[PDB]
Order: sequence, then structure tokens, then C-alpha cells
Amino acid sequence: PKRLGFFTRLLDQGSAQTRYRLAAEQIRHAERVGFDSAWIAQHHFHEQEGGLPSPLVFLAHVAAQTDRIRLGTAIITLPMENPLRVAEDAAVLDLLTDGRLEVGFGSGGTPTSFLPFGLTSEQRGAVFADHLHLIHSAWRGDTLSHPDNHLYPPAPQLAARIWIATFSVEGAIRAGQAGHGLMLSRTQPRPEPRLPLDAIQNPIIDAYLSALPDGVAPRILASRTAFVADSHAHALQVAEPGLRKQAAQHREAGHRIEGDSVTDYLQQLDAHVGDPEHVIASLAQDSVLARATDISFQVHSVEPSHRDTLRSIELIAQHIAPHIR
Amino acid sequence: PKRLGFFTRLLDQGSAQTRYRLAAEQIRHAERVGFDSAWIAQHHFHEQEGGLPSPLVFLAHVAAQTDRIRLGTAIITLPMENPLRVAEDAAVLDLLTDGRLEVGFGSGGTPTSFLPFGLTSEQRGAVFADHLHLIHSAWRGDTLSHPDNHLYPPAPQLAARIWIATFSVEGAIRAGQAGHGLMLSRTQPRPPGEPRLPLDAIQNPIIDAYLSALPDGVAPRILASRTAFVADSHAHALQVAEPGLRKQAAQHREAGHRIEGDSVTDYLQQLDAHVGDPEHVIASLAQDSVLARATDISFQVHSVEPSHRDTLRSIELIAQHIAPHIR
Repeated sequence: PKRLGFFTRLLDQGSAQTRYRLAAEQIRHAERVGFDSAWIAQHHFHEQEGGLPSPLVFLAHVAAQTDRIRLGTAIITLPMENPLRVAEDAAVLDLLTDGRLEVGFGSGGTPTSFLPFGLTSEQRGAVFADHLHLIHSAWRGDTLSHPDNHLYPPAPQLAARIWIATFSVEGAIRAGQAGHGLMLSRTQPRPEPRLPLDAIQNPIIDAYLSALPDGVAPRILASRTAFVADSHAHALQVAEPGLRKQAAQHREAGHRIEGDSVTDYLQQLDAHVGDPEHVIASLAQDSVLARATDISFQVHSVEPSHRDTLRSIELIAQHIAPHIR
Repeated sequence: PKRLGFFTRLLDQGSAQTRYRLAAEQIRHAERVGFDSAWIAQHHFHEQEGGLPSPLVFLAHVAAQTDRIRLGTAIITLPMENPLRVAEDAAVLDLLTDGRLEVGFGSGGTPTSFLPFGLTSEQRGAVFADHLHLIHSAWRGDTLSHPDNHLYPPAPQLAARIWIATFSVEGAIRAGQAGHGLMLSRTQPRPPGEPRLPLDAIQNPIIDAYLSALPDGVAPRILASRTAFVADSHAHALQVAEPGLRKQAAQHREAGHRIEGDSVTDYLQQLDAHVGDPEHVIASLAQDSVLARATDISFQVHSVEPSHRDTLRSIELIAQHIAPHIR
């Protein structure tokens, strides 16, 4: 029985205050139409990468506006953090949400964004592991550099709700060995530019599952791009600009893509765009979704209006969800 | 025209999740009875000192439950922070509150609490100044260790809402010189050999130095935080306070400071606790000459450990009976 999620990087058109108000309304609407979970991504210094450097602060605000929907980070860029303060903020936040928090961590990011935080991008893997260990130790209630110091508020329940974003078989084994959740990206570079995404991610799931300890339920988030509209032509119209932009970034990043057509972009950038009938059919071709415990949907790729996002949320809940829950 | 504030360290009896519920409800009630501002204190690792290590997270949550009341940190212990992440969280929070945020910073704290953050108490002042400088630069929009790094979201409006907590004339000069607000504490140790000196004799010289140091054109901002607990019955309020006040006296003595006597009256005078029914708390506040000079006055129960419902009534009585004297 799979959980359905709404994912946002907070990229709507407008000032940051407007982005935050539109994201909050989008999460509230997702809850209202029966989504199980909301996920928000952290991004620093770049209005076009994401609008939110402070996911724990924003989720505290949305928590007060919601009641049932679970609230998660996808992800906190842990190498770019003081890990003890993250531990405290998450410990407090989970209490304020009444147990709805999900803590997803990741290591990656734009190389120049690491510099303000006292490290380089080549150090991200080692720093991530150290920070994760510190956080786990704090939530467990170990002493913190002095026998008078223990984390307050306590958070023994939070270690069980850690998720790790990874792109690799090795990252998935480390997550599985620890009993953590696996977070799969909306898209990944190909080894063969036309390979389907499930050809890429099923080996990742395989390695994760084989590494779990006995007794740990698998947790697999499959995050996907979807933009659904009542008119199939409208959905393709909306997506064309954002998809061309995404294609240009993929090529400048050293990854080739065969073609210039929208249909070529939808396949190679893993964007499920159209009316409900067409989005159900493309999603059905992705065999990862049958293996995942949580499926999340984001417009990104696409830059729809706020109201078109509200409608996409509704259409996904009404027509998509029965096929994938 | 002075602003009236409600102040809490989040110390109600209960689990952390209950403390947060009760503090949120206390803040909403303060807004409801006409308080202008709410202030919350940051404390790490010690249930008895304060219940909240994450004031920016908690304020985002109560901001969604409130509408008019201003929301402030009193304080963020800046040496125990990654300063860029504070700069970011506060810039996001102010937008979430629609511009109601006040950002108070302080340096001090329990010495053992610094160690998990890679410094000692003795280093707190230098680290404070470095972190404050980084935050100020970030909010101004300067580049952050590289030309493609500027703070998002921008927060050019936040530098004008910085407050500094200090005990000393020198800290007050530094705050005034920068144009920051001055945050005065509910109590403070007396000069050597003068244990009965009134609190306004201590803090008035601090205000003098602050005001002399302000640049032209910067409006002074002075927060006077005070201990007050008000109840309908005078004896009930004194009954509630006595255990808390006794604990405070002993703590004050263990730290090496002088407390003359053991009576409640001695405690109320020397620990600066305004405790009683409205007529007696008004009369005792009217003796503190700082309150006429302050631009913001805040009231906390601490010292006292009242019930939540007694805290709600104290908030009501202050709004109804104390406020007209001091606004």
C-alpha cells in the first residue's frame, strides 16, 4: 500500500515571500485532495535552483496549517550544515508536527555553494558521513562533548525516519545497511542516452533491498516529474519552455541527449506530461513505481502557473492515484 | 509610546511537546489581549534552563497561528550557531511572518553548552563579533566566499531589526554605535558590596551609554525585560512564587553572587521579581525608573513556576491593569 506525495523545490514565479505562500497553499491543497506526504528541497544562493534554504523553518509554518499530511525534507544538504543544530531543529519540528516529520538527507550540490560552509565539493561524501553520525548520536541521547550535555528535546523516534538520496549502487548499499530510506531522483544521467529510467534505478533498488538488516521494512521514495492538465495539448504547451531549458542544462553539464523534439525531451528527461490518460500510460511503463513504498510528483522540468499546479495536484489525486496506490 | 511584550523561556511543567503547545497558546492569548510583541529565549541541552533550542523553527509555527503580534528572539546565542544558516533561516522566517520578526542576539550562556559547538565560553565574545559581522554582510547582499553566492531570499530589511543583549556599559556602547537595539535583562548582579542596589541604578547607566553612542537619525530601541507574575489574589501569587524564588536565590548564591537575607521580601527585592495582585505589581514596577526610558517592556513569569492557566491569567491582568500605566 503505497504513499502518494507532492514534491516542490519552491520555484513558482515571484518574490520569495510569494513562492512561500504559493508552496504552502499547494501543500494544503495536496492534503485536501488526499496526498499522504509533502516533500520540500533545500537550495542555497540560487533563485532558479530552488527558493528555500531553510526547510525546517518552512515546514514548521506549514505544519501549523495542516493536520494529516506528512512533511519531509528531500533533501537537507547535510554537508552544508552545523549537524547538531540540524539535530535540534528536527527534534523540535517533529514535536510541532505531532510526529509527521520525515528527514531526508543528501550530499550533492553546486560546487561553489559548498565554499561558504567551510568545505569543497570533493569533501562532501566524508563530511556527510561524519554529520550523519553526529546527528544519529544526538538523537540517540548520547552525551554531547560533555557529560552534562544531552539533546533537548529528546528525539529517539527520529533515527527510524532517516532517508538518504543517492544515485549509485554504493550509496544504496550504505543506506540499506543502516536501515535508512532510499530516495530515488526524478531523473538521472544515462550510461545509451535512451535507456529508460527504471533500467537505471532498479539496480539501485536491488542493492538497497539486499543490504537491509532483517526486520527493517524497506522505505523507497520514487520521485517523478508529472504535470497533468485537463487538455493534453495545454499540458504540452506549458512544458515546452521549461523542458528546453532543462535540455540545455543537461548538455552543458556534459550529458548528451538525442533530439530536439518535445517527445524526445519527455522520454530522455523523464517528464510525465499530458492529460490524465497519457500520464497514466507513461507512468505505467516505469517498473520502479511498483517497487516503491512512496511515490512523489513534482512539476519541475515544467514551470506552470500556481493554478495549473493546483489542478495538476487534483488530477493526480483523482485519476493517477488509483493506479499506483 | 511603548510596546508591551510577553517573554518566555518555555519552562512549563511537561514534556517538550507539551511545553511547545503551552507556549504557543500563551503567545496567542497575549496577542488576543493586546500585547504588541512576543519574545522567546534559546537554550541548549537543559530542560531546567529553557525548553527550546530552535527559536526560528518555533516562531515559524506560531507565526502561522497569529496575525498582529511581533515575534522576537531574546536571544539567539550566536556563538553556538553556523552564522550563515542563521542568516538564511531568519531571512525566510521574516517573510513567513510578513515582516513581524525581531532578531535579538546574545553571547553568553552556560559554559558547558559551548563545547559541542567547537568553542569555549572564554571565546564567546570574539566569535559573537565574527558571526554578527557575517550575518550582517549576508543580509546586506554581499558575496559569500564566492562571486556567484548571494543570500537567497534577500533580507535587506533585517539589519535594522537587530537587538543585542548585554549586561555592561561597554556592550551598550557597541550596540549603540552600530545602531542596534539594547536588550536589558530581568535581573543582573549588583556591584561589589552593594547587594541591595535597585535594578534601575544598575541599568540606567547602561541606557545612558547606549543613547550617547547612537548615530544621528537612528531611533533608540530599548527592551526592558522584567519578571512579573500577577494573580487576582495577592497571597496566591506570593504562594506560587516562593518555591521558584528560593531556587533562584540558591542558584544566584552558587554562582558566587551575594543575596542578603532569606525572606521572600528579600528575594523579591534582590531577584527583581514583581509578584502579587495588580495594585502591588503596579506599585513595585512604578519604582523602576528604566521603564519610562524603555521603548519596549516585556514580562516573563520566570523566577516563578506557575501553572499554564495562572500564566494565562497573569497575561490578562497585565494587559488589563498594568499596561495603561506603562504604555
